[PDB]
Amino acid sequence: AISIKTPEDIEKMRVAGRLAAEVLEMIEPYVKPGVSTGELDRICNDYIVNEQHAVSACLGYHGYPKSVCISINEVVCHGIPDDAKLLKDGDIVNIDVTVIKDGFHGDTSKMFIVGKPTIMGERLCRITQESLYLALRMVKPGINLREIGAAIQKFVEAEGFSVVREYCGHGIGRGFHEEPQVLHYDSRETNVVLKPGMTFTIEPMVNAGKKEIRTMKDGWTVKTKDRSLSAQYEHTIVVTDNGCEILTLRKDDTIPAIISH
Ligand SMILES: C[C@H](NC(=O)Cc1cc(F)cc(F)c1)C(=O)N[C@H]1CC=C[C@H](c2ccccc2)N(C)C1=O
Ligand SMILES: [Mn+2]
Repeated sequence: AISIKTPEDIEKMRVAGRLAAEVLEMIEPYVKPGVSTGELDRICNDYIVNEQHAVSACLGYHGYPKSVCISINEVVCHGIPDDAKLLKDGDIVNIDVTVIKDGFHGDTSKMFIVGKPTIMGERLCRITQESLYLALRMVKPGINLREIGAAIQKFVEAEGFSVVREYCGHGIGRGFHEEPQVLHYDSRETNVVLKPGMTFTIEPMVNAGKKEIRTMKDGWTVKTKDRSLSAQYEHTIVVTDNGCEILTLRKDDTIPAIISH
């Protein structure tokens, strides 16, 4: 039940994906000690609406109250911007951005470290990005999606870290979240053979301590159960005849947009 995208659809996703990447490029010099997450969010929302002529897919999405997700330290995902929440030296911060343009979605996220890195922070974020690039390099027609989760998990566990189970990447298009579910670990539950024209995200969430998570009073916010740090990165891709094209590359990404086999 995955439907593929036409060349006209894929080009609309290049546009939306580039816009999402550019938000993350735009926000970087604002991410420093003492800025609030609430300020960061309004800066991004203004940019999307009034500079990019587009709209945040997050804003109002099934109740989600802000325009981007901002998760710090032990928060794994869905962290909600708050004018009371000030960044501090050593914090690790994810910002996930999803833009809709001309009816198509582009979703991406990265980590930013505030001030001077802690040793554990620097290593966690690096391992997490490397786990994603390892997965991107596997994508091509005829492989099973299950291989990708298995590879991510093996790599991450060899570094003495854990892979979050309950949240995952996803198909993406005219909708924010479509088939398939993209697990970051090995599971019987995955059985999907990639074909050209499929679009989806990969977005591993890696914990420093154990894998288990808990859900907060606000509903949305997910933290680590052992209160260790957690990190994530994401890109949106399209499967090509011989590999993949990454649709959300930033200038600070260290991999080409096309991967060929
Ligand atoms: C971590 C990722 N993050 C995002 O997609 C970014 C995001 C930003 C935002 F502002 C509002 C959002 F709901 C989601 C994710 O939520 N993935 C989803 C994929 C599909 C379905 C569900 C699901 C669960 C709870 C809420 C929504 C979907 N599961 C289990 C997931 O793991
Ligand atoms: Mn996503």
